[PDB]
Amino acid sequence: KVFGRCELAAAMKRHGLDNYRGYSLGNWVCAAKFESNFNTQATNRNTDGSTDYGILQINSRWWCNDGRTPGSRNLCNIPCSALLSSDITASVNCAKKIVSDGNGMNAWVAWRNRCKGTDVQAWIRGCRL
Repeated sequence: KVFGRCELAAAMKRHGLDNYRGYSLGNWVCAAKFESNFNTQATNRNTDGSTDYGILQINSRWWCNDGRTPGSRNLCNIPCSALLSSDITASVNCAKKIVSDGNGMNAWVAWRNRCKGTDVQAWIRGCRL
């Protein structure tokens, strides 16, 4: 599913992401834009052989099992394909474990490079929330 900016904002909000760990809604929406262009089906393989899955591009090295990443830890306890669904619930639950982990949203490279320190509030402007 390719979400619309506001539709995703509203879903993430409903899923408890606004201000989750002190990160405002606009951060989460900004990160999804840059990570997957709002497409839940986005996948991208890495040089280490791991693969990033879904709207938030969650890595198979630590967070989910894809059966082909030797040494994967499966911290969110889910198959990576679950992260590609139109229903963003599993991506959000897994992201909440990730962001709690220590480096916060810095775990997301696009967030750090493209979102961090920008007027992220722009991402939820005009939305009915």
